[PDB]
Amino acid sequence: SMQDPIADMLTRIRNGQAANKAAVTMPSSKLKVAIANVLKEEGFIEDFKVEGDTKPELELTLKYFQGKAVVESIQRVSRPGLRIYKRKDELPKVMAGLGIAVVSTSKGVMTDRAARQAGLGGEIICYVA
Amino acid sequence: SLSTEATAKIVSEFGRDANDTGSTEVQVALLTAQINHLQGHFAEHKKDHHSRRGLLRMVSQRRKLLDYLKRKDVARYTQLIERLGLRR
Amino acid sequence: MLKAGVHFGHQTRYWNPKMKPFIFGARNKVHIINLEKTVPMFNEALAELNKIASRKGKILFVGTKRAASEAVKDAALSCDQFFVNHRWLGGMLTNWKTVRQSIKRLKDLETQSQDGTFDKLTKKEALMRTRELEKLENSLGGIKDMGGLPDALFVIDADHEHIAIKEANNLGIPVFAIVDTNSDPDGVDFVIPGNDDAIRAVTLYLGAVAATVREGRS
RNA sequence: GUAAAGCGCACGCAGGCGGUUUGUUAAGUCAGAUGUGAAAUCCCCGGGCUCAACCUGGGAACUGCAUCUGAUACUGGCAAGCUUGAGUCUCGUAGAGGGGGGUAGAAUUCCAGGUGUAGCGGUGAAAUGCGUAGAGAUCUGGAGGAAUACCGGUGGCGAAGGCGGCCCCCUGGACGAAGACUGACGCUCAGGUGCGAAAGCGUGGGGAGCAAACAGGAUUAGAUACCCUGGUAGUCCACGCCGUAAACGAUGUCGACUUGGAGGUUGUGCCCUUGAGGCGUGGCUUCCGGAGCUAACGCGUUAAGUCGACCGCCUGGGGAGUAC
Ligand SMILES: CN[C@@H]1[C@@H](O)[C@@H](O[C@@H]2[C@@H](O)[C@H](O[C@H]3O[C@H](CN)CC[C@H]3N)[C@@H](N)C[C@H]2N)OC[C@]1(C)O
Ligand SMILES: CN[C@@H]1[C@@H](O)[C@@H](O[C@@H]2[C@@H](O)[C@H](O[C@H]3O[C@H](CN)CC[C@H]3N)[C@@H](N)C[C@H]2N)OC[C@]1(C)O
Ligand SMILES: [Mg+2]
Ligand SMILES: [Mg+2]
Ligand SMILES: [Mg+2]
Ligand SMILES: [Mg+2]
Ligand SMILES: [Mg+2]
Ligand SMILES: [Mg+2]
Ligand SMILES: [Mg+2]
Ligand SMILES: [Mg+2]
Ligand SMILES: [Mg+2]
Repeated sequence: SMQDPIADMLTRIRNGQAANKAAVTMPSSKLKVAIANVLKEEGFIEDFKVEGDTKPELELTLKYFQGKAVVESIQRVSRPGLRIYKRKDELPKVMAGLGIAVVSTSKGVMTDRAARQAGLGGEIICYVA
Repeated sequence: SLSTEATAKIVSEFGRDANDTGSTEVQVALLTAQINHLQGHFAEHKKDHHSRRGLLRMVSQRRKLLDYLKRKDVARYTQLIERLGLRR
Repeated sequence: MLKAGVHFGHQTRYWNPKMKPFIFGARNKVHIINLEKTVPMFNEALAELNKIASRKGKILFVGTKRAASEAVKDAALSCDQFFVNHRWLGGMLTNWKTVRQSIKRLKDLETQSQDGTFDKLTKKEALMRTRELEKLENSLGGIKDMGGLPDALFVIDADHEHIAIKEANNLGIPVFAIVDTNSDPDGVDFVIPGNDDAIRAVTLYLGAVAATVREGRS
């Protein structure tokens, strides 16, 4: 069963990028949104909109540069049954910098680069390059 | 399965109100019925392993319910056991 | 839309999830081509032909299928273009070096038939070498005069002529083909969603592209 | 999946993992600081012996633990919900699903009598064998046990093993339809419990056909076989034991994503239903196959593709799944 909602969101994105799917939907949630946000603010998805009133959705549109998708590689990290918490000086550098590491800090869900400078650490989430 | 007459009947005696076959208490009771009633059948034949497999499921589920009831309301749980004389 | 309203979709329901994007809508046991999105491809594609066609653009028209065949000989020849409507030889594009040798053989053979150059040996040898030209011209003829790979390539259907396209893109040769439902667009770099056949559709674009090509020649 | 490796299959305690919202808490988590983490090593910068090895000043490091002060996204606790997960109720549908008891017809064999006469049976030929004490064939009647032709399928049910005449009784699951109901009660599961083809074992029944053993007859160089004539266990039944199999999809279970084509089975909705017809919307199931995966063969929305939760197992061949 859905023991890990995040993984689904992540997997759904890449599965689409390959199927050239315009966008993708799914049941939204606080975290799901936050993550999707950083994905847009960082340049991996055109935009996104959570539909549904009582039952929230998430119109997440996949972005594509040229003859290929923007998301070349995206995987989970701090998955359940095996969490991962790094220090303000442990934050990993995805794709030597050309990538991003979504980390949940005590100040919100930001990126490794951002969080690092801010001087705060947190729990990684994925390595969207 | 169980007889509609006996079904609705028991559904009311434990139903939190009028027509609510969803209530936990109801289920437990509804199950216990088919349970104590089926034993008679199982007392005979015995080798009806296939039908036995089902019986056990009702048991396990009943347990998973009674346990839940207690984990979310030690009150109803304790009282529920009474009218059903279960869990020793 | 004018002549456009004379071919629409085709191919019952075998289709291909790749053409789906260019497909209009299904009906009477068969989907139709979304001409509405085909119009842009109609011009845009040809707009790229006149360009390189400006300098004796080596435009190779491909169409082995029965219908197109008897047509390509005209339209594809009624301008500085090349036509191929008889069993696309294996490698006549990529294996030119070896294939051209065949063309030369065909050349001299013509000179023989030309004047008193074929009058040799009894009717035996005559017929022996005469029939040789026939077949040789059927395949090489429509390209005999081209001592160099084509600048472009316009094939009718991207299916029956699959071999042709495969070589082109392999050598880096822009291909323009009419892909419809049961066609594979991944190959051709210039999509032309239109009836793979249709006596009208075939001639329509054939002459249509011809002009846009002859015009580019200043 | 085929190289070593998915427990034969289920239920399930501990354990691991847990949909969604608000609040709350601040334990994990992150930040700061303070202790402490011996000196020496190591490392960086710099000194001293002619250099080097070596010696030395300072710092870094000692990624560890504890306390104090914060931060609150995420995980955890608590409070309150919610409904898509899971489950309940109502009405049906298809089914070789299971346990029990009946009962029908086809055939085999055997017994009894009629008719009838020199063969029958068998093989590649034969022979053993059965026949004038009358077989075989044919007919009539009776006894008995085992299994259900056709329907029957590229079909259905089941967790697995497996499950076929028909009728009844007891009983499990699955699926659909509208709604109504509980409110995460879930997923997996070491150990554990139960189910387990055939063969085998115990007691007691049964015993037609088939048939290890065994006995003849052939074959052959031999023939402790294949073939033939016989035939005991057993095969059948009841209750108990035994737990293995190429227990095989050689592919663990739950959930979510990912182009298509063709065929079967089963529920429901809607249609000029005028009809087979056609148009939807669920379950299960075959064949082909794209991307991708793979060492290849091939798998391919029922994955061996893309991912997550949990468990099981592999670590060269022989010795050995043997010894103890
Ligand atoms: C008469 N046809 C039946 C059909 O009605 C249906 O019936 C079976 C029935 O035959 C079974 O009974 C069978 O098995 C019993 C032991 N388990 C002993 C009696 C025997 N007939 C029942 N246990 C289950 C029904 N669904 O499935 C099997 C069948 C043979 O096709
Ligand atoms: C894609 N192949 C399909 C195969 O999957 C199957 O499809 C059935 C289809 O026949 C049924 O259709 C049935 O119900 C229709 C009204 N709803 C009328 C036709 C009837 N056969 C559908 N209800 C369910 C599909 N899975 O049978 C037909 C087919 C062409 O071979
Ligand atoms: Mg092997
Ligand atoms: Mg193996
Ligand atoms: Mg298995
Ligand atoms: Mg020290
Ligand atoms: Mg919390
Ligand atoms: Mg099944
Ligand atoms: Mg047995
Ligand atoms: Mg016995
Ligand atoms: Mg396949």
